[PDB]
Amino acid sequence: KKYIEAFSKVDKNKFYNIEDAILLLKEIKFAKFDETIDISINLNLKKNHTVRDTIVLPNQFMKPKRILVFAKGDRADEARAFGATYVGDDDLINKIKSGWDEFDVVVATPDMMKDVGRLGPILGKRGLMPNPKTQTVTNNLKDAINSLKKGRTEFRANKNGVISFSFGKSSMDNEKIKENYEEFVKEVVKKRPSDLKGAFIDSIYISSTMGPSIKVNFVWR
RNA sequence: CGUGAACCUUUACUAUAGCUUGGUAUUGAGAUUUGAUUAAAUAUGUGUAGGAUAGGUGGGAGACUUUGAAGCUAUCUCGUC
Repeated sequence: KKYIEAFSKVDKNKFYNIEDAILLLKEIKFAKFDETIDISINLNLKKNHTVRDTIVLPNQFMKPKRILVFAKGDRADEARAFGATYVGDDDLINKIKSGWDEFDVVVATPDMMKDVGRLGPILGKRGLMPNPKTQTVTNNLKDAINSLKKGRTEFRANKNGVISFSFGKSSMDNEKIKENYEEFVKEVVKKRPSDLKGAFIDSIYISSTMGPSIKVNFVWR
């Protein structure tokens, strides 16, 4: 009923901008609970091309994430000073192997990767193993913690050239949602492979928790 | 003997008349059908264990609810029945 009404109130042939689409979604928002609005981008993706990056959203609208630190020497103390939700050691590795999963993400130092290697069979189930590609493993443990606090998220491209990121929540302001979407679009464009000629992104739409997806006018300036 | 002729031969080289096949112009109206592609409608997707038909992605814990709920029955498309 509510979904039918929202679908009726959404126009598929209309090309509304980001703010207009956010306003329409908020008006058609029949989900009583605060809903995180996602963005689906169906762009030109190459067969052998991999699309993956990480971007810190301009506003932190996601719930707190348990940031764990795995480092030796002064690395654990530095993470604790930066505000690590959990600071661990080989004892932390043993706790994880026992089932220590009260945190949302795990970051490790280059040395702590020696113990984190045993975390492949444990962390690899959820994909939380430390890595340098996503900034989880690096010399800036404080930088990774700050990005996680700001709401850094990893974007990936599907096998059909599609991606589905989170731009915030319905309760978040229209300006905040627009800023997050613009930052994500700019990051995607900058990651757009130069080996492809034309439009890197074909279409972009925004869908709420239950609201029908609305495709915005894809204009790059 | 001459980087000379002529005619003749052929699975020597390169062309060509003739013959042949397709497109197009002369050259129109119809109908049926096999397609392909364009989108849109719409369904469909069962390793294993597992509550069971778990295709994938992410948002994702509330949503739907006389605009006919649970869910009874008949029946249809798929069925790995």
